[PDB]
Amino acid sequence: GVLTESNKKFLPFQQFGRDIADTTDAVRDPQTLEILDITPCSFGGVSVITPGTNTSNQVAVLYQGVNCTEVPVAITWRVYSTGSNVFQTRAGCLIGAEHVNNSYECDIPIGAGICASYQTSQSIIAYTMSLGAENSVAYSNNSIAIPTNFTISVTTEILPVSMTKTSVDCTMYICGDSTECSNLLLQYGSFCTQLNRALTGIAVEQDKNTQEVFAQVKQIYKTPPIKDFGGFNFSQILPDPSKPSKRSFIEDLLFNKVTLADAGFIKQ
Amino acid sequence: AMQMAYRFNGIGVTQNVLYENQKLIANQFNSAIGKIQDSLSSTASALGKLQDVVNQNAQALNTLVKQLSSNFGAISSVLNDILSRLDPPEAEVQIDRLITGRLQSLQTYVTQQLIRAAEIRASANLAATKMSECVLGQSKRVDFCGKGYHLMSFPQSAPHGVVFLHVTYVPAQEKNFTTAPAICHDGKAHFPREGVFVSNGTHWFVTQRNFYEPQIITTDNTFVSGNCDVVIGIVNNTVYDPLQPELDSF
Amino acid sequence: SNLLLQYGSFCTQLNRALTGIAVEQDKNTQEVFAQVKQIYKTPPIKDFGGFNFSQILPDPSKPSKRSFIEDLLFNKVTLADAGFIKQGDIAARDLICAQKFNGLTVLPPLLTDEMIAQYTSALLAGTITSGWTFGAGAALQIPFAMQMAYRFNGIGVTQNVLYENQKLIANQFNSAIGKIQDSLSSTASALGKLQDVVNQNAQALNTLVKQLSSNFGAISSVLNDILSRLDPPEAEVQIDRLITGRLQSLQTYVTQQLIRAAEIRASANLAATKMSECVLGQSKRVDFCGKGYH
Ligand SMILES: *[C@@H]1O[C@H](CO)[C@@H](O[C@@H]2O[C@H](CO)[C@@H](O[C@H]3O[C@H](CO)[C@@H](O)[C@H](O)[C@@H]3O)[C@H](O)[C@H]2NC(C)=O)[C@H](O)[C@H]1NC(C)=O
Ligand SMILES: *[C@@H]1O[C@H](CO)[C@@H](O[C@@H]2O[C@H](CO)[C@@H](O[C@H]3O[C@H](CO)[C@@H](O)[C@H](O)[C@@H]3O)[C@H](O)[C@H]2NC(C)=O)[C@H](O)[C@H]1NC(C)=O
Ligand SMILES: *[C@@H]1O[C@H](CO[C@@H]2O[C@@H](C)[C@@H](O)[C@@H](O)[C@@H]2O)[C@@H](O[C@@H]2O[C@H](CO)[C@@H](O)[C@H](O)[C@H]2NC(C)=O)[C@H](O)[C@H]1NC(C)=O
Ligand SMILES: *[C@@H]1O[C@H](CO)[C@@H](O[C@@H]2O[C@H](CO)[C@@H](O)[C@H](O)[C@H]2NC(C)=O)[C@H](O)[C@H]1NC(C)=O
Ligand SMILES: *[C@@H]1O[C@H](CO)[C@@H](O[C@@H]2O[C@H](CO)[C@@H](O)[C@H](O)[C@H]2NC(C)=O)[C@H](O)[C@H]1NC(C)=O
Ligand SMILES: *[C@@H]1O[C@H](CO)[C@@H](O[C@@H]2O[C@H](CO)[C@@H](O)[C@H](O)[C@H]2NC(C)=O)[C@H](O)[C@H]1NC(C)=O
Ligand SMILES: *[C@@H]1O[C@H](CO)[C@@H](O[C@@H]2O[C@H](CO)[C@@H](O)[C@H](O)[C@H]2NC(C)=O)[C@H](O)[C@H]1NC(C)=O
Ligand SMILES: *[C@@H]1O[C@H](CO)[C@@H](O)[C@H](O)[C@H]1NC(C)=O
Ligand SMILES: *[C@@H]1O[C@H](CO)[C@@H](O)[C@H](O)[C@H]1NC(C)=O
Ligand SMILES: *[C@@H]1O[C@H](CO)[C@@H](O)[C@H](O)[C@H]1NC(C)=O
Ligand SMILES: *[C@@H]1O[C@H](CO)[C@@H](O)[C@H](O)[C@H]1NC(C)=O
Repeated sequence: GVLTESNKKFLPFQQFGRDIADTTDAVRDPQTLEILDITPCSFGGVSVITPGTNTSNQVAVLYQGVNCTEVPVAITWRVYSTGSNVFQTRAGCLIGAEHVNNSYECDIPIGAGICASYQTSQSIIAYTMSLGAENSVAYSNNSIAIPTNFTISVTTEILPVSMTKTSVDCTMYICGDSTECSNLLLQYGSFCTQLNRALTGIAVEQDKNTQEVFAQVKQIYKTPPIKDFGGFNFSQILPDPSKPSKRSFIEDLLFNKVTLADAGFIKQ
Repeated sequence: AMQMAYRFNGIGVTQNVLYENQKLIANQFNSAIGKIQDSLSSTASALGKLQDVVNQNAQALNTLVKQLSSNFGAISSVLNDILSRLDPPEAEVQIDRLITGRLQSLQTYVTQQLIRAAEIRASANLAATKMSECVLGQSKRVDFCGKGYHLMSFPQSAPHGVVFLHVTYVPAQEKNFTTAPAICHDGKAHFPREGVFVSNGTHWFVTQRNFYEPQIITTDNTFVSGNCDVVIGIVNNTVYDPLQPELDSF
Repeated sequence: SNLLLQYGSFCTQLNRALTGIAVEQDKNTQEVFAQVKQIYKTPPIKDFGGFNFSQILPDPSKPSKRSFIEDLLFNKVTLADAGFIKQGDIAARDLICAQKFNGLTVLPPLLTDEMIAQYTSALLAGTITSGWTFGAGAALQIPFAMQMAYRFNGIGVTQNVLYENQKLIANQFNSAIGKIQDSLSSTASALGKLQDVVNQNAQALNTLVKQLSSNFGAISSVLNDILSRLDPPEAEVQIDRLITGRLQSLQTYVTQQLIRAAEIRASANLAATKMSECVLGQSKRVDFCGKGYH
């Protein structure tokens, strides 16, 4: 830590001052009876603000909870600390991003109302994001606005219903194929039974979730062979009988869009 | 068509609007459906919720697997290697260290899965409520079944999830009008039975609140209550009783 | 650190969990408040048919455009730390100096209180100037008397009742707003639902910090003195005891924080639903938007 002059008061021959976390906060010099307060030297997290790698390799770094005055103190890498790019934010001091006065809709959230984005040659800007367009509704005590037309707007809403059923064997996961370890683990009472009960409850609850969401009709209605629905066209959402799966065009699109390139089903 | 007229009456728009703009509404709905299919095909990040759920489950499982390769303070992370190198009375310490580490990993994984399952159960309860109140009905709740005045909804199956196509009625082309709370005809106050009084500059009409369909002010469009001097903002205008010219011709 | 390395990925697991909590906090705030993409503004002339919104409309006198009631609430609740980076709570203002030094910090919200107040101002101005139409599409202006008449027809009362009793209803509304202001200024625990959240977070952090003073079986509770007093080969076990105790402390704290964040997310979903159904429209659900006919 760092040592500094202290405005504290001590006993005639007191020694030091501890704090809440059982860490010494101040100390009296043994040689000369002078008191120093111990403040740990600067530390904090590091966040790297970047666009996509294909977009650019330029990055900006945010030293969280830190004014950049201790960046010259430790002046591992030090490439971007040349200066003229230092910006002070309430989320820490930002290095490598230009500050601009105007406002835009947020692209990369930094904190305390500051966002970063890649704009025009090309550089990373840091701005106080705008909450939205201004608007003064023409209110009057005798004026009204009435729609003379309309639009029919369809919007999507994706909701997760269930998740993957996983059941584990506690003993096998811990030390499968080990009699000595099986006997030793048996001394821990019923922990594996508790874990298996919890995971089985989750697995059954997944089926309950799916049933509650979907099985709300006891009769499987089907549309008539004549699609005379007043001109409305439901082909994209009605099932397509040609495919082996009796699901619609949009359903195929969704099932193809959801990718499991991670270890989800690759470990099948 | 009659179902959609029922929905229009549900949102406060007279069914004559649908019966006169059926072709336009069908075209708009078909265009919206095509736009949805294009967006779902070309977005590549639309199913973010389901993708995140799958990624979280996979990441938790891989973390649980990788925890099998940690010493947890023991001589080695391989139980067979520990057993071969050490005789059982001293090997029990290493085996117990591994047992504690692996059991702690299992407990952490199970607690995380319980919390995530609670989250998924909340989302599934929301999805069931949305199914019941949008697919099986017409919800008056604002922003529940999409933005705008909800009309009807379509469910679509998704991997470990559900997709709702919320069809809504959005007012589009506004126009300014001069309005009054009531009308003075013969010392009486006429309030709109179902609609709003609007002036196009020189004449006073009665219009439904959600669509400009001006109509002449009559005794059918309005009800009488009180006198003129009490209502703040009342205006003088003629209220035409259809029975009076009929008995004039009589 | 080397001794902790053999425990695997526990620290990165806890860091991921806490970061997820922190990001979903911003998600909750954005979901509740940023429900309008258009920042409406009240007209300079406040001719709202006798209704008085001055105590809920923003105050340009204050540097932050907060209403009188919003300022009352902010004075009422004494937060712990507002993300102020260290260059009557009586606990947190010194539990942000050493607590920060304990290798655990507090992040600032992405939306500043001024931005939250701007969302609130836009929502309230759009409401009082356009009824419920700004939540279904463009803001359609309408006199507030006629908007309230539409609300009366919604609750099943003829609009002639409002047009006959406009002065009385406006006076009652202003009196009720004044009563709310006086109750907020005089009360002690009306914002207890937020005070408990702040106190729970403070207690969790206090317990987590105080767990650094426990030996957990080691000779001392201070890592530096253990290392400076004993050689590595025998200090291994003392460091291991301290590591095990402090990892259990972090696991407990993070699990409690995850459960509490789930509770807060449920509350924020309820708040967003209440905003959508009560502020952006008129709700027929009984006792949802208050006691009575909404
Ligand atoms: C406000 O709405 C008024 C009613 O819709 C409208 O008055 C109407 O004006 C039109 C002319 O644009 C008249 O149409 C008639 O014009 C001639 C002369 O009267 C006739 O020979 C034709 O056959 C044709 O029917 C309407 O008669 C008249 N409405 C009434 C009830 O007399 C105003 O012009 C509108 N004003 C604005 C500013 O929009
Ligand atoms: C709506 O119609 C009302 C009734 O027709 C009308 O009230 C009438 O107002 C006029 C003048 O504004 C009065 O005429 C006389 O008023 C005073 C008497 O107080 C005389 O000194 C004047 O010289 C003038 O001759 C009518 O007496 C009065 N009618 C009634 C029943 O009180 C409203 O003014 C009309 N409002 C609008 C906006 O058109
Ligand atoms: C409805 O009217 C508002 C404003 O009221 C009118 O404004 C005058 C110009 C005149 O037309 C009078 O009849 C009214 O007093 C319109 O809002 C205006 O929009 C324009 C952009 O097109 C903007 O430049 C103005 O500043 C706005 N007015 C105010 C007071 O802010 C609105 O566009 C009108 N709606 C329609 C559908 O025409
Ligand atoms: C109401 O809006 C619809 C579309 O929003 C209008 O229909 C369009 O009309 C133009 C010509 O004015 C055509 O070029 C478009 O192809 C039409 N679109 C569709 C989807 O049919 C309609 O004219 C508007 N009606 C009024 C009275 O404003
Ligand atoms: C409903 O929409 C579908 C599109 O999904 C229409 O099918 C298209 O029809 C046109 C003209 O007949 C063809 O050129 C396309 O190749 C078809 N595409 C597909 C995917 O089938 C269908 O015709 C529409 N229904 C009606 C009654 O017009
Ligand atoms: C709305 O209410 C506020 C607060 O009650 C009113 O502000 C008062 O105005 C009077 C007249 O200038 C002052 O004497 C009071 O001191 C004000 N009170 C406060 C708390 O500042 C305001 O006037 C009301 N609006 C209208 C249109 O009357
Ligand atoms: C980061 O460090 C700088 C430099 O020490 C701080 O700037 C000082 O701020 C105080 C606050 O009023 C001024 O009185 C000093 O004159 C400033 N310069 C100095 C001390 O050299 C800055 O405040 C620090 N960051 C934060 C967030 O406090
Ligand atoms: C020890 O140091 C202090 C100040 O540095 C001095 O006053 C004192 O005389 C020293 N002790 C002896 C025994 O000289
Ligand atoms: C970056 O964008 C280009 C085209 O804009 C695309 O071809 C490339 O695949 C993108 N990078 C990645 C990693 O997908
Ligand atoms: C931003 O504004 C500040 C003062 O508001 C000014 O000193 C500075 O030069 C401005 N910078 C740019 C790039 O506009
Ligand atoms: C509407 O407000 C204006 C303010 O310019 C006022 O002159 C007029 O009398 C008011 N009308 C009503 C009906 O309140």
